[PDB]
Amino acid sequence: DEIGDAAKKLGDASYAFAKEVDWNNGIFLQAPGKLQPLEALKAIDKMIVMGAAADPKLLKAAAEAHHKAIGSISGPNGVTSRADWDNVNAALGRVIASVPENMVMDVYDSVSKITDPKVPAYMKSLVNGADAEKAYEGFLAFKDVVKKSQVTSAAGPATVPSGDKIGVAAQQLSEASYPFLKEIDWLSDVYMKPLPGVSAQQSLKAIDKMIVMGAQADGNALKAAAEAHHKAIGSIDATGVTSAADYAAVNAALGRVIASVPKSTVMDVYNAMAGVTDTSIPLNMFSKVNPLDANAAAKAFYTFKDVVQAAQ
Amino acid sequence: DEIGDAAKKLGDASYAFAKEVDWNNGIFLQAPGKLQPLEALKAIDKMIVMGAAADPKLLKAAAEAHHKAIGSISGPNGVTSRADWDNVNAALGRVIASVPENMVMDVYDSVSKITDPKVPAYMKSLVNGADAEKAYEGFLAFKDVVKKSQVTSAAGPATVPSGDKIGVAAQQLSEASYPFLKEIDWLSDVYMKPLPGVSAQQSLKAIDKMIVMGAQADGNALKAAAEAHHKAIGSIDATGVTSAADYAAVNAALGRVIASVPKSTVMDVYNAMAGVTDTSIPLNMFSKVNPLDANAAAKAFYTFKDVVQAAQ
Amino acid sequence: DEIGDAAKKLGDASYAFAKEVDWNNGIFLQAPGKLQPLEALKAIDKMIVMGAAADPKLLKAAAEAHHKAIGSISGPNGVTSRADWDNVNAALGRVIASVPENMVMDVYDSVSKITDPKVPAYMKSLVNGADAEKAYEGFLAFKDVVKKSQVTSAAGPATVPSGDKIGVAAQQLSEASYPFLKEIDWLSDVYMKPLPGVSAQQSLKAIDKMIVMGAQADGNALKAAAEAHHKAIGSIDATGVTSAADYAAVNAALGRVIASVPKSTVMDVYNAMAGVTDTSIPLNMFSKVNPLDANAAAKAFYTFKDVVQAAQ
Ligand SMILES: CCCCCCCCCCCCCCCCCC(=O)OC[C@H](CO[C@@H]1O[C@@H](CO[C@H]2O[C@@H](CO)[C@H](O)[C@H](O)[C@H]2O)[C@H](O)[C@H](O)[C@@H]1O)OC(=O)CCCCCCCCCCCCCCCCC
Ligand SMILES: CC(=O)O[C@H]1CC(C)(C)C(=C=C/C(C)=C/C=C/C=C/C=C(C)/C=C2C=C(/C=C/[C@@]34O[C@]3(C)C[C@@H](O)CC4(C)C)C(=O)O/2)[C@](C)(O)C1
Ligand SMILES: CC(=O)O[C@H]1CC(C)(C)C(=C=C/C(C)=C/C=C/C=C/C=C(C)/C=C2C=C(/C=C/[C@@]34O[C@]3(C)C[C@@H](O)CC4(C)C)C(=O)O/2)[C@](C)(O)C1
Ligand SMILES: CC(=O)O[C@H]1CC(C)(C)C(=C=C/C(C)=C/C=C/C=C/C=C(C)/C=C2C=C(/C=C/[C@@]34O[C@]3(C)C[C@@H](O)CC4(C)C)C(=O)O/2)[C@](C)(O)C1
Ligand SMILES: CC(=O)O[C@H]1CC(C)(C)C(=C=C/C(C)=C/C=C/C=C/C=C(C)/C=C2C=C(/C=C/[C@@]34O[C@]3(C)C[C@@H](O)CC4(C)C)C(=O)O/2)[C@](C)(O)C1
Ligand SMILES: CC(=O)O[C@H]1CC(C)(C)C(=C=C/C(C)=C/C=C/C=C/C=C(C)/C=C2C=C(/C=C/[C@@]34O[C@]3(C)C[C@@H](O)CC4(C)C)C(=O)O/2)[C@](C)(O)C1
Ligand SMILES: CC(=O)O[C@H]1CC(C)(C)C(=C=C/C(C)=C/C=C/C=C/C=C(C)/C=C2C=C(/C=C/[C@@]34O[C@]3(C)C[C@@H](O)CC4(C)C)C(=O)O/2)[C@](C)(O)C1
Ligand SMILES: CC(=O)O[C@H]1CC(C)(C)C(=C=C/C(C)=C/C=C/C=C/C=C(C)/C=C2C=C(/C=C/[C@@]34O[C@]3(C)C[C@@H](O)CC4(C)C)C(=O)O/2)[C@](C)(O)C1
Ligand SMILES: CC(=O)O[C@H]1CC(C)(C)C(=C=C/C(C)=C/C=C/C=C/C=C(C)/C=C2C=C(/C=C/[C@@]34O[C@]3(C)C[C@@H](O)CC4(C)C)C(=O)O/2)[C@](C)(O)C1
Ligand SMILES: CC(=O)O[C@H]1CC(C)(C)C(=C=C/C(C)=C/C=C/C=C/C=C(C)/C=C2C=C(/C=C/[C@@]34O[C@]3(C)C[C@@H](O)CC4(C)C)C(=O)O/2)[C@](C)(O)C1
Ligand SMILES: CC(=O)O[C@H]1CC(C)(C)C(=C=C/C(C)=C/C=C/C=C/C=C(C)/C=C2C=C(/C=C/[C@@]34O[C@]3(C)C[C@H](O)CC4(C)C)C(=O)O/2)[C@](C)(O)C1
Ligand SMILES: CC(=O)O[C@H]1CC(C)(C)C(=C=C/C(C)=C/C=C/C=C/C=C(C)/C=C2C=C(/C=C/[C@@]34O[C@]3(C)C[C@H](O)CC4(C)C)C(=O)O/2)[C@](C)(O)C1
Ligand SMILES: CC(=O)O[C@H]1CC(C)(C)C(=C=C/C(C)=C/C=C/C=C/C=C(C)/C=C2C=C(/C=C/[C@@]34O[C@]3(C)C[C@H](O)CC4(C)C)C(=O)O/2)[C@](C)(O)C1
Repeated sequence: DEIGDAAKKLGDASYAFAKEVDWNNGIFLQAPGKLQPLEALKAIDKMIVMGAAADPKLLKAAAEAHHKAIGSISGPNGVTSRADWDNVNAALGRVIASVPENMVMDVYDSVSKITDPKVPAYMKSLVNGADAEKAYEGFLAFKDVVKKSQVTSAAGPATVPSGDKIGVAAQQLSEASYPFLKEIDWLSDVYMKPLPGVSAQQSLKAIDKMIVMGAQADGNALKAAAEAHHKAIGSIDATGVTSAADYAAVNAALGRVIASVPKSTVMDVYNAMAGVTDTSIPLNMFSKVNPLDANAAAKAFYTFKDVVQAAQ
Repeated sequence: DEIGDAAKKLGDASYAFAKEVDWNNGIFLQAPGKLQPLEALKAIDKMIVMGAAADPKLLKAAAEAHHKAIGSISGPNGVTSRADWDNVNAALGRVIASVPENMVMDVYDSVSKITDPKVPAYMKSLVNGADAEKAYEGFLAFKDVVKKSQVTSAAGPATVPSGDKIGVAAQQLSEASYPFLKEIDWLSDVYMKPLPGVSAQQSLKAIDKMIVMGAQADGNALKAAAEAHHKAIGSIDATGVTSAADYAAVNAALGRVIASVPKSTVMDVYNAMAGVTDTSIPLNMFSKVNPLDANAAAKAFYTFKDVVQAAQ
Repeated sequence: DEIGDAAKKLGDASYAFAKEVDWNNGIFLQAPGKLQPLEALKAIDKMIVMGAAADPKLLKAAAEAHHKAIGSISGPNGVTSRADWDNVNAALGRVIASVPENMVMDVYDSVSKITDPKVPAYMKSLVNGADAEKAYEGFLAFKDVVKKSQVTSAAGPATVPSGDKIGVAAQQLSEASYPFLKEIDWLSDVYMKPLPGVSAQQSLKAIDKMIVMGAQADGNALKAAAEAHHKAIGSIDATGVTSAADYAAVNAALGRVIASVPKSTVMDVYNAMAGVTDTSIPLNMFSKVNPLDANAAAKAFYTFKDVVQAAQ
């Protein structure tokens, strides 16, 4: 199609730059400047809104394209093959076109607010400046093709079941774990501290399992889960804690997403994460909250998962 | 005997409830409500007094019964066999009967003071309520049989050697390590943070080695060590630190207990604990005190253990 | 030679004491009393000045003697063989004689200022007092022989290249990493907390690789690197941070030292250290500074090492 053909031209203009970027740099785990949790949450919210509006089949295709790309990484910089680079850009171009322009610009505007003005210059300083410029020009040409195919209105909200077994169980899980949820420091920078002894390539293989799971999940269930998070962000208090009702809706929605893929797909994610998560991490998190409430939340979770397991 | 026969009936009434309890829940490592170190210490003191008054042979028998019970654990809830459940209840019933009623009630009263009123309800909410009630009724019947065989007066204090080699060495160890003892935060909740990466079943196998060692130890030496701790609790200051003289008496008493079992029994405990203790734990403890005093205490300990080793 | 012959007599008088010292005691990692970072830095500075003035070939010989001595350690106290003890004392005696008396006394005076008056007594209390006294008398006799051979003037400063590839690269590394250097708490006691799960004998084998590397390094490059550190100490601010220019000079000097030994020698040090450094240590250090600046410093380092690698 058009976007696919345009992606090939984008590749001719940008692959040199892609080969120069040090993709294994740990700096990408950090905020693009000073961390501002609540301001960053507004940007995440715009992305969630956009994700919920995008075509589920195109999102699925874009996830598969990244899974394929991870398989061809090579060299010390961790760059994917030229064919995969084009495949990813085409798939993302299609996703962008499935959403109205204002949604895309909202993301750009909110991310700009939290990005330090010096970030682009520092990033360009690590590569060949001419190649970066050449890549950007390629991008400007590519976005015109995407724009021509872009829709003018957003698709409607997902269908949410009511009173299903998962929804009822999620209510019990939520009441039991809300005290624990309120104790977590949602505004801490600890979440961006790296995993001890794990390289970027090791982390990538674990993230790959999640990408694969997302590609397999029910598109509507995923869309509803994103919508539930957007609503939850609207009710947060000053410390970032959402309302008990919105928390319950988020848990029910996630339970339906889990039940939409086979058990083996979910276990692959768990096993991969268990391989990269130092045992001191769960302990460090546990030590910052009330130990009775953490155990109450955990017991409720192991009870809730039996209902999800039966539906799955 | 009577208690043995009554334990079998207690089992018919309570084993269903025992099978329902999730014994692997980590909540049991936590205080039954808000942690109140000094108030909890009063309850531990009542238990120590009771332990020192109990018949040493019956305490030994009850420890052996638990060691046997650990060997038959099965299922996801970690429940011991019906035969072992009865064996444990009978052995404990006999221990309770070897101590006067007021001592037993003192424990109950002091533990009630630190237990949150909502604890029993929360525990009952996780099992079949009817089965719990049935188990409690079984307990009320069982305690009447125990009461009929209960002594009316407490046995006398243990015999403590004087000026033996261990007692003299303990004096040197105590003088050398008291500065370190004073620096430890005895009122901290860090002691109840779980062992990183260790399941309840793994911890249980390590605790089993200690139970085995206790069953092998000299009953009089154990009794004297408990009495020494009761005295030490009497002289604590506002931060929970006992007097130097009481500390020395505790060290001498523990040294005698160690020398009452063969070296292999003590090494089995050490090796099992080494297997479940993350190397960051000793470091975390060390970092909270004066490093010179911790090394002075450690050097004194490695010197003291040579005297215990020779006596053993 | 004279010092060699005198070392043999020193050995007859001191080896008994050497066998009694518990060399595996972790107390030697701690300051000899209360930690006083800035006062201790003055003592290190005197040692640096002395090291830069000593004969490079004699320093190299003394390093080799320690490497040999590590190979003959035996027993629970970690004592080297009698032959190696003498070899070490002789080699050190020769180093001491290659430097003027005032430099040696300066070290003694500055170390005395930070050492608690009770340290010698505590150390003597752990060994046979008569043997310690006998060893000290042996030392007093030995130092007279060293004194007779001692030079009267210090050798001149090392020759430093200018505008070489390493020097230019060091400038870029220093500019990129200075913000990170300023954020580190140079006055913290964390640097003296032990390595989790690593015995003194395990640490010794890792330190052995560094001793071997130092013995292989270019004597002039080492001398220049020591001189660069002495200058750097002169420009520190109140928090212990040296000037940007002195920092750059230190980096260039160290880069030349690294390029003066083959790659395999440097990798042996890295592999040995990787074996004793818990993965939580780099994380703990990273969590105390700005994460963006740490990643910028790291990226700059991986770029700088390519220039060192080519020169090597
Ligand atoms: C644990 C939690 C998980 C984490 C959560 C997710 C993390 C979210 C944070 C992501 C951080 C993104 C930061 C990367 C910055 C890259 C933006 C870029 O370099 O920006 C470069 C631009 C270009 O600047 C240029 O500056 C000038 C130079 O161009 C000139 O030069 C020539 C080519 O060289 C051309 O011919 C051009 O026409 C000519 O004018 C011109 O004005 C250009 O038109 C242009 O404006 O800078 C600008 O716009 C201004 C800067 C804008 C700020 C960044 C927003 C834009 C892109 C990000 C939004 C997408 C969302 C990302 C996250 C979603 C997925 C994770
Ligand atoms: C550790 C490691 O190894 O990680 C490895 C992981 C991988 C995955 C293997 C890997 C890879 C590949 C990667 C990351 C590729 C990333 C590609 C990103 C493409 C992003 C695109 C196209 C974004 C857009 C946004 C658009 C917006 C367009 C508009 O808003 C514009 C402008 C103006 C509006 O008026 C109109 C508009 C039309 C609305 C556009 O049209 O397109 C790599 C490199 O190997 C690294
Ligand atoms: C198309 C699209 O865009 O997709 C995008 C969609 C998203 C959602 C945005 C996205 C994402 C993120 C994803 C998928 C997250 C996935 C999370 C999965 C979590 C799974 C968990 C917790 C699984 C487990 C399994 C466990 C098992 C525990 C036990 O067995 C144990 C050990 C021992 C037994 O004795 C008992 C037991 C208790 C039984 C456990 O306890 O937990 C992504 C990647 O961006 C892609
Ligand atoms: C900065 C900021 O303020 O952020 C704010 C952002 C928000 C969004 C507003 C906000 C919020 C709400 C949040 C985060 C809620 C998160 C909820 C997460 C729920 C996750 C769930 C249910 C995961 C699972 C995984 C499951 C796996 C089940 C199985 O694998 C198991 C075990 C065993 C297998 O044998 C069977 C199986 C079935 C395969 C399951 O059953 O369920 C908050 C708190 O306000 C913070
Ligand atoms: C992680 C894990 O797997 O852990 C596993 C570990 C094991 C060991 C294998 C295991 C097990 C077994 C367990 C815990 C059994 C516990 C049994 C406890 C029995 C307690 C008893 C009888 C207590 C009492 C107290 C009494 C008091 C009586 C009186 O005061 C009363 C009322 C009134 C006074 O007027 C008179 C009185 C007479 C003075 C009584 O008479 O009796 C299990 C379940 O498998 C879990
Ligand atoms: C009937 C009854 O009720 O019984 C009850 C009685 C109690 C008491 C209440 C009870 C209990 C608790 C018990 C038993 C506690 C037992 C504690 C044992 C501690 C043992 C220790 C520290 C052993 C060691 C061994 C070590 C060895 C170190 C070395 O070898 C090492 C590595 C390397 C060599 O080169 C040097 C070395 C230095 C030689 C070490 O350094 O330490 C229980 C369970 O409730 C039951
Ligand atoms: C909250 C509250 O306030 O709590 C307060 C409670 C108190 C009680 C009032 C209180 C107090 C005092 C306390 C805790 C004192 C604790 C003393 C513990 C002493 C432990 C000892 C000696 C253990 C051992 C183990 C030994 C093992 C020896 C061997 O294995 C070794 C190595 C090697 C083998 O080859 C040979 C061996 C021989 C087999 C040994 O030789 O000795 C305080 C501080 O006030 C706090
Ligand atoms: C964990 C472990 O196992 O570690 C193991 C590591 C090893 C290396 C294997 C090991 C070993 C060996 C060791 C440490 C040996 C150390 C020897 C130290 C010797 C130091 C010497 C001679 C120092 C001096 C200083 C002198 C100063 C002399 C003067 O100033 C004096 C007075 C007065 C002035 O007027 C004149 C003067 C002339 C200027 C002197 O003349 O001599 C061991 C023991 O096995 C432990
Ligand atoms: C005669 C005399 O007195 O000598 C005295 C002289 C001194 C100087 C005072 C002295 C001393 C101290 C000494 C020698 C210090 C030595 C320090 C050596 C540091 C070496 C380092 C950092 C080496 C590395 C190697 C690395 C490799 C990283 C990578 O390969 C990795 C993993 C993975 C690849 O994919 C990428 C990669 C990135 C390539 C790394 O990242 O770092 C001593 C002992 O007192 C003796
Ligand atoms: C208490 C107090 O205040 O202290 C004050 C003391 C001071 C001194 C005044 C002060 C200061 C300055 C300081 C500490 C600066 C320290 C700089 C250290 C630089 C170390 C460097 C360059 C090490 C290396 C190692 C290298 C290894 C390279 C390789 O192995 C690599 C990777 C991979 C192989 O394949 C190839 C290779 C080539 C073999 C290299 O390339 O470089 C400060 C800050 O003021 C604090
Ligand atoms: C159901 C579900 O799971 O959904 C999940 C799905 C996902 C995908 C996993 C997910 C996600 C992430 C999301 C949506 C990412 C969104 C990315 C959006 C990028 C937008 C970009 C780059 C927009 C712009 C706009 C630009 C404008 C540039 C110009 O106008 C400017 C200024 C000025 C000049 O005059 C002209 C110009 C030069 C043209 C441009 O430069 O770029 C999420 C949140 O997890 C939800
Ligand atoms: C030498 C040495 O090593 O000793 C060591 C030995 C050990 C064993 C390891 C050790 C230990 C722990 C110890 C001693 C545990 C003691 C447990 C005691 C439990 C006591 C209980 C349950 C008592 C009660 C009383 C109750 C009363 C109930 C009723 O009256 C009530 C309210 C009102 C109604 O009208 C009638 C009623 C319903 C009848 C009941 O409900 O329960 C220690 C401390 O380590 C020392
Ligand atoms: C190029 C490079 O890499 O260099 C590196 C090389 C090294 C070696 C690795 C290095 C290092 C460390 C250094 C230099 C160590 C220096 C040690 C010096 C020790 C000096 C001592 C013991 C001096 C004294 C003086 C004393 C005086 C005693 C007496 O006068 C007293 C009071 C009073 C009586 O009346 C007479 C008396 C009894 C006679 C004595 O008792 O002892 C460094 C810093 O890393 C740099």
